[PDB]
Amino acid sequence: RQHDSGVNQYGLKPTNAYDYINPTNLINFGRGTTFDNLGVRRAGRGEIDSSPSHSGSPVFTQAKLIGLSGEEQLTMCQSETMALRLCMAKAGKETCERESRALDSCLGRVGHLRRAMSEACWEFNDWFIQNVSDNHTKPFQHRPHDWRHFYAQEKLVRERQQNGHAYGRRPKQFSFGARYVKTDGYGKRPRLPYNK
Amino acid sequence: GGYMMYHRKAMGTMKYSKWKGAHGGISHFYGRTPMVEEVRPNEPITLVDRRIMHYVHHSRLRHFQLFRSYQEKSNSTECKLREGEMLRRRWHRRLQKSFIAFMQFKTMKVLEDQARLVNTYGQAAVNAALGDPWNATDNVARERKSAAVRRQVRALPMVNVVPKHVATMKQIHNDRFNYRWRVN
Amino acid sequence: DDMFIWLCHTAMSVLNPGDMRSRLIYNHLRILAESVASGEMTQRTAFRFFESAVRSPAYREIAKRQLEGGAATRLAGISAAADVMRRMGLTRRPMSSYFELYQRIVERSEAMTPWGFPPLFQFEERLSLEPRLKFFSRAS
Amino acid sequence: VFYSFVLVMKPRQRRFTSQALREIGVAVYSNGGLIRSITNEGIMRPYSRFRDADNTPLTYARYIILQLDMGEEEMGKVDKIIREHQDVLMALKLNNLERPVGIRSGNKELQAAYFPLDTFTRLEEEINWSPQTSADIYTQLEMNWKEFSRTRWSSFLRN
Amino acid sequence: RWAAKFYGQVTFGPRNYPYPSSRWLARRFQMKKHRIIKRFRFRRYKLAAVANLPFAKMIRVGMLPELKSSKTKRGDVVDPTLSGQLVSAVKNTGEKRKGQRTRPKSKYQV
Amino acid sequence: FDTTSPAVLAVKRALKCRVLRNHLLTNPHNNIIKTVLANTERKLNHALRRLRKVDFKKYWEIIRDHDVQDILQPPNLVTYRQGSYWKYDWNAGLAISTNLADVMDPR
Amino acid sequence: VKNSEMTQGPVDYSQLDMWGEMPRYTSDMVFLYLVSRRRNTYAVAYTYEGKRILN
RNA sequence: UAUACAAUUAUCAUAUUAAAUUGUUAAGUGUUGAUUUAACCAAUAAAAAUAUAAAUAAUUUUUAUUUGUUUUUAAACACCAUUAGGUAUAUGCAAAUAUAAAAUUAUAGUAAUUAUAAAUUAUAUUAAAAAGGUAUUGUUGCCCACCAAUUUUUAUAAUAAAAAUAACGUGCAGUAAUUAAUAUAUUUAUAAAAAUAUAUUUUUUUUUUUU
Ligand SMILES: [Mg+2]
Ligand SMILES: [Mg+2]
Ligand SMILES: [Mg+2]
Ligand SMILES: [Mg+2]
Ligand SMILES: [Mg+2]
Ligand SMILES: [Mg+2]
Ligand SMILES: [Mg+2]
Ligand SMILES: [Mg+2]
Ligand SMILES: [Mg+2]
Ligand SMILES: [Mg+2]
Ligand SMILES: [Mg+2]
Ligand SMILES: [Mg+2]
Ligand SMILES: [Mg+2]
Repeated sequence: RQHDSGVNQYGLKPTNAYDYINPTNLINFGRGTTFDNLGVRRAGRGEIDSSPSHSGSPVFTQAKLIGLSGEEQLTMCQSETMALRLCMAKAGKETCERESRALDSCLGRVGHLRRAMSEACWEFNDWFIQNVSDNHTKPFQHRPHDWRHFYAQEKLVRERQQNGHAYGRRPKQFSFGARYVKTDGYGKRPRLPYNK
Repeated sequence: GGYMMYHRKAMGTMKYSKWKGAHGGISHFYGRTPMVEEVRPNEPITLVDRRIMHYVHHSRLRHFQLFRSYQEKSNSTECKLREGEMLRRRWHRRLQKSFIAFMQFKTMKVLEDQARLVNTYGQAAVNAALGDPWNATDNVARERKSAAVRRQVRALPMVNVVPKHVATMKQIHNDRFNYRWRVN
Repeated sequence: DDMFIWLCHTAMSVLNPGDMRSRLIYNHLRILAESVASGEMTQRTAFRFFESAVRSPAYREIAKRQLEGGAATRLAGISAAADVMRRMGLTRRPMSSYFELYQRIVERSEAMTPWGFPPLFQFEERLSLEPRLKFFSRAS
Repeated sequence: VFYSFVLVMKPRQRRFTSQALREIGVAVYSNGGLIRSITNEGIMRPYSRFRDADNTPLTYARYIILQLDMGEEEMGKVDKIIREHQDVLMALKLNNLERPVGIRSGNKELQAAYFPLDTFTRLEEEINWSPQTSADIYTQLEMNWKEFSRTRWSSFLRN
Repeated sequence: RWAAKFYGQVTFGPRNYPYPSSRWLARRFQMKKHRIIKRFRFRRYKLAAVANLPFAKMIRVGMLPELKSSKTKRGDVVDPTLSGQLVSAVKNTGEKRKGQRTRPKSKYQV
Repeated sequence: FDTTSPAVLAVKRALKCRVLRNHLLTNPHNNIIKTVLANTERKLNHALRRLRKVDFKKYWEIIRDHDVQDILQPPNLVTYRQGSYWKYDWNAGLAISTNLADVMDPR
Repeated sequence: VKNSEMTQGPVDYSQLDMWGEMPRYTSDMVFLYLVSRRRNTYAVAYTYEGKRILN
């Protein structure tokens, strides 16, 4: 037919029972929304909700990758500019435009280089959207609570060592110099929690 | 009162306050000195300093030291912050690998383009375009070209930028190198 | 027109689809094509039909007598896929079938990981790609 | 070894060093133990200044290595004897010498399951390598291997 | 512990709610707990459990005629010897004796 | 090569128990070893009560050598009155094991 | 030996000694202390024998 | 008024096959003074780094044992109060989320329910692109305690407790909400609550594979 199977006449075609009770979800995903823009949840580019996602958290650093416009950004010509700066600082009796010529050559090339890198990077955005991005559909991996289950596995271990007792328990922090300020008969180092 | 060396109030200058330890020559800092650099003759110490500082900053040591040396934080917030840092790292790594796996494809398409240039103009011609000395009659020409390459390859000292430290009001983070808000 | 996309997938998206000149596999492909046109089947369903269709006993172990990594040659596939569109009445002007099926492949040849596809975006599904980024699409 | 010590000592007049070492040695014999090797080293410059019993920080110190065979009961006594002596700045103790770190991890030992007698026979020097050791000992080792394995039985079955 | 961790059921959310309590609910019950505890502090509650006595039944010392806060309500009837001893306990709990372990003090403990 | 037999088990557990006991005498709080001592004592109780129905004189001389009679004492009057102390050697399967004829003429 | 990282032959001593890479001072040296703090910065100078020069 | 839980995966208080426990190290003086802080005030400042193996699995420990409260400041930091101090971290006592359960509240007679998460909410320096709502035409949105009357049940603690409730007066506690919230602990108090000690995201993220 003339358009997508996941999108009917009035908006996104409502499959699950959540869509029938909440059918704002069909026609509005945000302020970057158009009607052709339903079912493709990502909107155009340079546009609101255009950002691709990686394991659910959106990719907002793209330029920083190819080293265009970043603090860590790749610099094309250094040796030139340093050489020329040295020339300027040394003396005023002789003026070297030879250095400024090597440099302006370098720059003249740099322009085209950069346009190339930018173009290749936009191709990367396209590829990343096709073959990698989940389009914001999977749970965040990037903050510690998302990994809670992992930490649980560790707490469990420290519990089975303790005879399956103290869960989430840790040793009492003692003092800066607990070991040498305490008399014979008192614990000088922090014990296992079950051992208290 | 007694303060540690990385404490705010550590070395005070007041009518009561007096600095602690042997302070010169063989000193209080004897085996406590994290870095040592013999200054190379005719080298400004500004390159030395910016090298040290770039090093510390990129490996996130100055981060750590600034962080822990200002305020106390419970072992839970320390864990939360460090593991958050490390998981954000993990995520961005898995992004970098994707980028790179693409850029090797781009680089391939480039090398392929270069091959097509080869069989349009012939291999030797392309080599000529790339600076092959086929015009070098005698060794003196060769030594001119290689003297050029020598004067390129010699590395002028890199002055690597160190992000300034931002002093905010009550200092929620003294790791602050930018004005962005952070989750404490 | 989506037909050409489907056929592109059957030709280029499948490692070792048997010998595609043989009347058996050929008839499989023919029937499925006529069923993608006239909307009787989903593209996804017809594709999974094609790759799961019955070919020959001990298929893999006969495949070890021809292929190393299980990737056959793609000529038989394209010649059959053009043949089917010609013998079925798919286009008013005969050449168009072959041209489009050819052209759409040639354009994809330049793409990174060209003959693999994410399974969700490969065919019709609830969520889709924008018409520029669709795979064998005319708009790429 | 069964036990070892590194003893950082104050650099005194030789008669004093000799008295102190005689005291530690006699403290080991009385307690019914043996000395595999008492190794002397020079007066070195450490990375940390040590204070002595005079609370005067020291730039130089004499290093001395002990290697002992004791019971673990009565080395408590020798421990607080050594650490309480006035000519010893510091003493670090290695008890790990019988089961060091590199053995008995997921059947790393071929043809035996934790043979304890391998590392007991040895001295500390060959369990923990010193920095000067180079590929050269790989030579010497085997001339001391093969040679040994030739003369052992014949030497033993003599008497 | 003797006292109650919670008051009412603080974890009520739908099944598989992946936390013990929601913010909303826990805030409600934090309110109720707050009110009860504040009541305990201002009325100056004191309880006791004595050895060789039924334990579940705790003598309420904050209602004892000597330690009673109200000037009006009839307090409670507890044995003369036992009540003297309770009064002495409450009194000599108050201040830190050196060599003894430091224990938390408050206005409302007196 | 006997290990698992009752007499052996009882003895080794008796020893382990003494060791842990004097250990706890020295350094008061490690409750890990309190727990391990209690578990060891329980498995010792099992081993001994199986012994007296296997061969009782060895049982006796173990109790007299290592001085463990304190873990053979029935825990509390309640469960004893219901005959669940004697009910153990039923579960162990030694209840009929006597082989009378050497002792106690069955007639 | 074939697989070893360790150089076989006479080995350079400067690659062993602890104090090889380290400062070498002189009775005449001045030690300048530049301490940067968060809201402050200051400088001092010291004789090698530890005596303070200027405040 | 009687009239049919689950048993494959269910978060607050009935634990249970476990290897620990014990280590005496560091740090300190030259001299005339604006350190810390968004801002006040007291007023010497430096510091306390080492241990694996081994312990066998189950069958009668449930009145036993056990879950961050700890002598010594003539030692500090830290915290609390304010020029006059307190305190400064597992030898007494102390079961307790890691789930065995039958619609919410409520000491197990009170009201008729409650709780809940992905729709929607314009500004976080890319060669413009990442973001939250207890509201529901949505911040001029909702809500929170004390402070009066009354209604009703009772296990009557300064002035009983609990539930209905639509005044008056304080404020502004909560919705990442004007020092983020949540739970436990201890202290504090016109009232929401606030300070500190731990855990934690039902808070918003910012990302060195030996430099
Ligand atoms: Mg958005
Ligand atoms: Mg003081
Ligand atoms: Mg509280
Ligand atoms: Mg329970
Ligand atoms: Mg104290
Ligand atoms: Mg009433
Ligand atoms: Mg009331
Ligand atoms: Mg507010
Ligand atoms: Mg608040
Ligand atoms: Mg707030
Ligand atoms: Mg709270
Ligand atoms: Mg208040
Ligand atoms: Mg509170």
